This record gives sequence, structure tokens and C-alpha cells, in this order.
Amino acid sequence: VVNPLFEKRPKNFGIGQDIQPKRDLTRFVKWPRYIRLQRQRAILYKRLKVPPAINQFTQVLDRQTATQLLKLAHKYRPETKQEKKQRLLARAEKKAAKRPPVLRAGVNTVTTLVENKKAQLVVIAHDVDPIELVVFLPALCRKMGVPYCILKGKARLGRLVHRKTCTTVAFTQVNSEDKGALAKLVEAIRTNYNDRYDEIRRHWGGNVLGPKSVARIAKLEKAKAKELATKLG
Amino acid sequence: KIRTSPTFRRPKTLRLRRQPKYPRKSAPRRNKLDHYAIIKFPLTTESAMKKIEDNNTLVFIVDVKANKHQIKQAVKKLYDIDVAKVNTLIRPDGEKKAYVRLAPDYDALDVANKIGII
Amino acid sequence: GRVIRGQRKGAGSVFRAHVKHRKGAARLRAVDFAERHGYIKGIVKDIIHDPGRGAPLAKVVFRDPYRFKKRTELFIAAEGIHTGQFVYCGKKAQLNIGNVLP
Amino acid sequence: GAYKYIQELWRKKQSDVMRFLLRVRCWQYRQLSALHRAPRPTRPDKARRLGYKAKQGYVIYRIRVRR
RNA sequence: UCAGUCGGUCCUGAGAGAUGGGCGAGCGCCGUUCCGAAGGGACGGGCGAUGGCCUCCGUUGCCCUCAGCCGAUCGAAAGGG
RNA sequence: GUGAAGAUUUUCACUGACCCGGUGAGGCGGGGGGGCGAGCCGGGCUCUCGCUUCUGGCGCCAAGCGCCCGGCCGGCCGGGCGCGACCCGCUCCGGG
Ligand SMILES: [Mg+2]
Ligand SMILES: [Mg+2]
Ligand SMILES: [Mg+2]
Ligand SMILES: [Mg+2]
Repeated sequence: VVNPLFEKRPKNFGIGQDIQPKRDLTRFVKWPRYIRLQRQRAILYKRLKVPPAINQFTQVLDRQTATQLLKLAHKYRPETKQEKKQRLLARAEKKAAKRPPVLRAGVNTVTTLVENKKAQLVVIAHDVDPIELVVFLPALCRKMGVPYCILKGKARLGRLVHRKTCTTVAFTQVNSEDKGALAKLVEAIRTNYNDRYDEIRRHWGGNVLGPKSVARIAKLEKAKAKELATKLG
Repeated sequence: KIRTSPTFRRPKTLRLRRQPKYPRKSAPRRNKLDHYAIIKFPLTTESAMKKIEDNNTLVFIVDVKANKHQIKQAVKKLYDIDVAKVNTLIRPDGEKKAYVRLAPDYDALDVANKIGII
Repeated sequence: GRVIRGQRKGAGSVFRAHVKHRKGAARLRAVDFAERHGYIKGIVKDIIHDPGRGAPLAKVVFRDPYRFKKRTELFIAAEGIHTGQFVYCGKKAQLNIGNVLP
Repeated sequence: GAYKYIQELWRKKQSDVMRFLLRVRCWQYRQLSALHRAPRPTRPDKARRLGYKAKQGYVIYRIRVRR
């Protein structure tokens, strides 16, 4: 019932025997200089001995706690321009015929309300292009006793406010029904960051070799160790 | 999707056309090279008259910026006479002398004596 | 004083090499997977005299393993080679006159 | 105010924290061309005290000079 | 002093010369493939619009797919043409 | 710049700054899988290979399999995906 003319002719992709197929070459592409630069910069970050003051941002909050924090933060979002206009219109007509607590954005605003311990929680983005903007903030919060946590993504941190990016968001006051959840989050954040600051400042980063260098060293030490211990006894 | 070629080239992007909020010039420039200024004056030399009386052609003095097609169309519109061919040269004085060979039906002698040159 | 001829030879004004009639630089094929693991065979199509060069050149044509084309290259001719000879280039190429191996 | 901490930190260039940033920035800028535009200033506080304001119309060009 | 057919106009030789880049206080200089995201193209297929006996095709607009080149450009009225 | 040894210094190391070479930056480092020899009790470890050498021919734009989807009347026409062509990685490979 099968046509006998349907044979199979397999290609033999040997050396010098057949044309090499168009396979995946995603590793050997001569990438543009900007792509090359933004990749080897991350390589250099993993290579060089990153100081603890900078590497502290690499250690970040876990996923479940992060999304729980976002759920809490979604309650106190600031007013947009249109609804702020609506509020002003409502007050104007009400007068013709109390503000709730909200988030505290901006690094300058946050550090001013932290240095006088007027805030209960601080959330810091881990991906500021200059780290010098927020490098001192974890130490400042530790000395002032204000709980602080590090969150991955300034974009998702900046989506709490209705702008593009925001370095830091501060919780200064919460409503009664969210007081318990805020306190539960605060104690866990304090244990993660504030209570382990000595280890944080003692924890350097980077100083990791590449996979080829690790492999060659590992096989070298494996060969010498297996030729030493096994034969000796 | 995967990359086959080991080289990377700029992806082709979408580019739009000009939609200015105002025309750069208020009005298009008037055609200064019209059918009246393309031809200046026919020659009245004895050689020209000997040529019109033998080869059934005409001689004109025109500007240097006129093509043979433009001369043919201008003569056709100004005098309602079919043109067989045009031969143009630039005189040492600077003006362009154009020989306009007419179609066999028309007669150069009649055209010349009805446009003035005789 | 006037700058000497030895100094004037570095400016490359009239002392540049005459490289018009030269057929090209005699370079071995670039190192690739074929030579690094196996071998690639080519045919000696012709042998050419390179003007201004004391050694003859041999134009060897290989088959490109990555696309359908026939690459042509010029090697320094080793005496004993001839047109129509198969020249093998790579790690696995055996030891004989003409072949090039690491 | 954040800018006070920033300028105090920048005055401590010889420390390891700033030295790592300086060498990383210096290498990255060396990889780029001699004349190019940075979308945002590298030093906000220093730009502000030099007169820069974060408003449309002010741009920053990072240029390299052979020492 | 009249040209499709005679030449220039086209091509490129030795060379010259921008862009990338680098240098330079600076006018600018070096450099010609080198520290480059260097393709404005296309057999074919799909989506959508127009015209003509809306048959079939053409112009398109968008997407898929394919694509090497060697460097923009100038350089001979005795070289090729 | 990062380490290990000897007494701030010397030697031996690493690359990551910096330098050179190749390319159309075309198969790099490991792991897995498939054979070829050695030595133990059908099985385990180390190591090796990875398909082309009698000749001036040809070789690209996939056959084959498996799984989905469309239109038309079990049959007809026309598509998509994966293995075929192993997986994961942080520098394109090399030499300083
Ligand atoms: Mg004729
Ligand atoms: Mg120049
Ligand atoms: Mg020309
Ligand atoms: Mg000629």
C-alpha cells in the first residue's frame, strides 16, 4: 500500500563529506560593540572582587515575599494626574456648594524622612545604573533602625507610582486594616537585612572565574588528588 | 527562531514619508522656460534661406537650456507644423542655432513667408 | 645637511613595492574546524610564476564545507607538486610532500 | 538629602568602594568612542552644582581626551 | 561648426578621496577595511487597498523567507567600450 | 589586578585590564550518548575514536519519521512543529 519510490537519502555530515547544515550559531555571532560591551561588563562584575557595599544589592528578597510586598504596596498607590484633577474638582464644587497616607518616592525624599526615622519600611531597587545614588542608604537605614529591603527591578518598583523608574519607595504610614500585614512583613525584612548587617558588610562579591578556567583547574586538581591519595593509601 | 549566519546586520526598520505641516514654498515656481522664451528669433541669413528653400527645414536661434524634444514641441505648438527632426549646435557667439526639419507634408517656404521671414 | 637615501627610503614615495602584476599574497587557508579535527582535500589547478618573487605559486581549490562554493587559494609551491594533484590540509592529513599539517 | 551623601562619597575616591566604580567606568568609557552622548549624567549632584537641571534642553556629552 | 552609429558621457589601471575610527589647541590631519548595527534589494508565499469588461493582471502598503562581498565616490577625447 | 610557595622582596601560577593573529567572528569548555584495544567479576573504572587517500567527476536550497492544523467531495489539495543535525554554559576562537 506504500509507494516503492519513497526512499530515504540520509546526509552524512562528515568532515569534508557534505555541506554543513544551517544549525544554531547563537554563540559565534559577531555581536555589535554595544551588545559586546553590555555583556562583558556583567562578566567583569562577576570577575572582579566586588566590595560588600556594592554586592549587598545582589543579595535580594525572595519571590513570595516580593510579591507579598507588591500586594501591600498596591493599596497605597499615589494619585494619577487625572484622578488628582478629579479630586480638585470635587473639592472645588464642594466648597462652592483628610488625605490618606501614600507611598514616598524619590531618593532625596526617602533619605530625608529616614534620617529622622519617620518611616516604617524602605524598598530599594537593585538596578540603579550608578550605584552611588543608593549605596549609602542600606547603612543609613541600619543605623537609624528603619527596616529596609532590596527589590529586583526599578521598573516594577517604579510602576507603583505612575512613572517609568523610581529608585526607592518608603512606607511611612499604613491604615488600620493593613497594620498587621505591615508588621509581619517588617519583622521578616528586619531579620533578613537589618539583623544580619555585620555579615552583609563582611560579605564580599565577585571573584569567580569563568567556566573554562574553573573546569581546567578542577580537572587539574582532580587528576593530582586522585593520583596522590589513591596510590598512597 | 535561531541565527544561521555567524554575522550580525542591522535589522530593517520602518521609515515613513514626508508629511509637512506647511509647504516649504508657498507656490510652485512659475515655468520661466515656456514655449515663447525657448525660441528667440529665426535666422534670416542667406545660408539659412538657401537651407529652407532646399531641405524643407527652418532655422531658429534659441537658448542653451533647450532640449531637442523641447524645441520640437515648442515649434509644433507655436506654428501647428509637424517636425521631422531637430539638429542643434551652439554658435561661437553663445546662442544655440537649431535646424528644424519639417514633416514632408508641410512646405518650409510657405511656413517662412507666413511667419514673417522672407 | 641633506637627509640621506637611507632616510628617504622610509617615506614610501618612489620606493614602494611594485605589486600590480603580482597575483596575490601566498597565504595558507585560515584555521577552521576541518583542519582542526580532520582534513580537507584540494586539487592543484595550476602553477603560476609570481613577478618579483623567486618562488612559484600553486592555486589550490578546495570545497567549502559550510556553503556550496569552491574556495581558491595560493600556496607556496613545493617542488615535486604538479597540477591535478590532491593536496590534503589538516591535522589528520598524512605526511607527504604537498600536504600541510600542524 | 541624598546629594550630601553622594558628594561626601565622591570625595573619598581612594577607598575601595569608589575605586571599583572608577575603574569599571574608566574601562567602559574607554571601550566607547572619543565623543558620544550620555542620555543621563553620571554625576547628578555635580551636574546640579555646575548648573545642570533635569529638564528638556540639557544634554550630557561624555568625551575622552588623550592624557 | 547640424551625429543613437565620430569622441566625451560608461568601466577601471597607477593614484586620489569621504563615512566608521583615531589624532589634533585648532583650520583640520592620518587612515581606505582598518577599534563599524556598512542590505533600502529580491524569486516566492501570506494579509490588506485601488484601477481596468473588478476575470486576471499591474502599481503598491505590511509581514514571512532568501541574499556575501570590499568598500561612497573620482580618476584615460592614445587602455576596455 | 587575583592566588600559592621561599626569604617588603623572589619564583611559580590565573586573566580581567592591555597587546597581537584569523574569520563571512562557522562547530569553544564541560556533560550525555554510539564504536574501537588493555587489564577484573551479562556488569564497573581509566584511556581512545567520532565516519572523506588509486583517479583533474558530482555534492547547497533535506529525504525519512513522529505529532498537530485548514479547505473540498474513506478519498483529493495545501500548511505548521520536533528529531533528523544531542544538552548546558560567562567571555568568537587562538597566542602573550
Ligand atoms: Mg541618419
Ligand atoms: Mg585624506
Ligand atoms: Mg567615471
Ligand atoms: Mg577610450
